[PDB]
Amino acid sequence: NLYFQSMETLEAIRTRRSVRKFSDRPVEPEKLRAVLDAARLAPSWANMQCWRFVVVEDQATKVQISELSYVEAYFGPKGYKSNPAQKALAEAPVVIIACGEPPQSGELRGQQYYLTDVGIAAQNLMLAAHDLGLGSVFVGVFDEQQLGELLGIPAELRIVGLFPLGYPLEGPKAGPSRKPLDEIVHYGKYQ
Amino acid sequence: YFQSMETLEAIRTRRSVRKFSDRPVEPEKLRAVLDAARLAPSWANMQCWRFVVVEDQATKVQISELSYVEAYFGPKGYKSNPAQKALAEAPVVIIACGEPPQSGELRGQQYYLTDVGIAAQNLMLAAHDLGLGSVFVGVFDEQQLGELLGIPAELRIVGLFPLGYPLEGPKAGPSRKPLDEIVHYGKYQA
Ligand SMILES: Cc1cc2nc3c(=O)[nH]c(=O)nc-3n(C[C@H](O)[C@H](O)[C@H](O)COP(=O)(O)O)c2cc1C
Ligand SMILES: Cc1cc2nc3c(=O)[nH]c(=O)nc-3n(C[C@H](O)[C@H](O)[C@H](O)COP(=O)(O)O)c2cc1C
Repeated sequence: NLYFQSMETLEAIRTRRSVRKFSDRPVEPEKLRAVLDAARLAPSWANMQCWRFVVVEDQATKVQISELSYVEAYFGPKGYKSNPAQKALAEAPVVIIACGEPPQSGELRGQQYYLTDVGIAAQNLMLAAHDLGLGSVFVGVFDEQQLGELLGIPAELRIVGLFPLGYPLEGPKAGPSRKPLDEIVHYGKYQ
Repeated sequence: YFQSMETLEAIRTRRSVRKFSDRPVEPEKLRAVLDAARLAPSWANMQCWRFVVVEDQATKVQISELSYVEAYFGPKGYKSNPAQKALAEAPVVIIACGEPPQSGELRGQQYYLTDVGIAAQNLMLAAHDLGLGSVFVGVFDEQQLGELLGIPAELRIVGLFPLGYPLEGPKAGPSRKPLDEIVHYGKYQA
């Protein structure tokens, strides 16, 4: 169809969900290019565009990636005792590996803005995917050392997120909650 | 009231806006911009971001004055801060903060920065969609800004966002690298 699932911007922002169950239906090359181009058009620190995307479609490689995305029992990061998106990395027809080059973005106040820049691009990627009737999910749980070795990624590049990309197998699950605007927004100075 | 846009078109045409009129921002539009940010995905849905909304003129002027680039050892890519005046000019400044321990801290990476980036992009896309302009400002004296606004030191300030109606018609943005420069297909050989 290419255009049937098109949405108004605010509607796409509202209805976008993390998708973790994918059909094996292939992703049209046109849609993949559009999703990646959306990432390309993100703003970045001084327009340095420090993001780099490795796009994997090979089945054997995707299984190997999925096997590097388990949580180490009891040594998991905050909030993931397991990785609900682990199977998605094998099952989705495409996996986009989003990387950043740290010295190619702001490094001040002990903050490394390549992480911010990749976040911005990732959100363009995920909104564009959703706009085109695809699903995706940001995967932050992965063994970076082993994944870098598997993929042969240049040493200077830091891996930030993995993105399964494909057609959702099922309809929109009523996702997790959000905090009320009153909890996350404060008006004026604070005393 | 806004000229609605298809998602991909908003993504493509959103620009950093640094020149603003004094036209008031409808409270409904401000709410919608903040709601867009609220709806962003985050590490384990932790929603570590916090936003401070400043409208007071004197306070915005003071924020602007803390957003200079230092003479030497200034941040990479900014020999000056083209958005500095926008902070005083815009009707609204949104200060985006995050809590480092409320997001991923692993591999020496602090995902609060990623989470705030994701939310900021929702904010900027929604603003543009609604006929407003914004720009992500990363240059600021954090200690002084936190003191000015009463942000507890345990919250880190990540970005400042002037928000208002663009003074001028849409401008051409700077370049982007061609897609082949930022995308590689398949694993690497050797
Ligand atoms: C993390 C981050 C920090 C930024 N900091 C500043 C800043 O301090 N001053 C400024 O004028 N622009 C800033 N920008 C805006 C970029 O310069 C702008 O996004 C880039 O040149 C691309 O232009 P566009 O947004 O019009 O596409 C920042 C953007 C990002 C993503
Ligand atoms: C930086 C980041 C890392 C994430 N990592 C994972 C992950 O490793 N595994 C997973 O299943 N989901 C992951 N997610 C998805 C979040 O769990 C999800 O965005 C959140 O629960 C909100 O749900 P929604 O995206 O459907 O609105 C991640 C999201 C972000 C922003």
